[PDB]
Amino acid sequence: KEVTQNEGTKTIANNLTSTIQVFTDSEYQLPYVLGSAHQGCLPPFPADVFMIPQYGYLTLNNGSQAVGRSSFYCLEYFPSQMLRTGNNFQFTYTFEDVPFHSSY
Amino acid sequence: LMGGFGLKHPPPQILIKNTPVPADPRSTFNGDKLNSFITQYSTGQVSVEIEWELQKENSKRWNPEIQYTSNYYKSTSVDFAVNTEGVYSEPRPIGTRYLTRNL
Repeated sequence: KEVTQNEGTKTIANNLTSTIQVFTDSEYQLPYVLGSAHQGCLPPFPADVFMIPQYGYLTLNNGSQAVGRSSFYCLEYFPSQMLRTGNNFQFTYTFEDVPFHSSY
Repeated sequence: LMGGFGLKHPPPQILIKNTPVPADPRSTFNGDKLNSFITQYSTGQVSVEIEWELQKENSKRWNPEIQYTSNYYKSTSVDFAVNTEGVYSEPRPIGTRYLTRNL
């Protein structure tokens, strides 16, 4: 959807030819930012609509400055899938053997 | 703790010795052990060959890495070479850790 401002009025229209692009990092080549207990999960209650959080990462620093080993990453440098309004995306995943959580 | 690969069965140790050659003994029997020998030493060649397995680097880092390099500027001698007297030296210790990976 596209939103345009004219004076104080706001209108929203469909843009039918625009795309979004999606990919999974399956080779673990990006800083892995899950597991830090951040907000932005899918809501516990199924009727709620949620905003998607912004991605970012940290590197090595000395104070506020970068050192020689600091890495920069462009996510456009990864192959990704482009979807118009009629397309869809899916993938599957298998967990590795892990011990049972002990509930007792 | 000095660094390396720990091994339950490391490469076996290799023992080498010159076989003693007795000097001429007395012409009448004595039962004591023989303490008089011919002086000897040996020389030769030794070869060792090791196969190493490599783990390739697969990385999406955009900017260039840190690399080990040799100094560009002029010098009285070349590093890791012989000098005027024929002596080979190693200027600095060289570690293994240059490329980077995500934690």
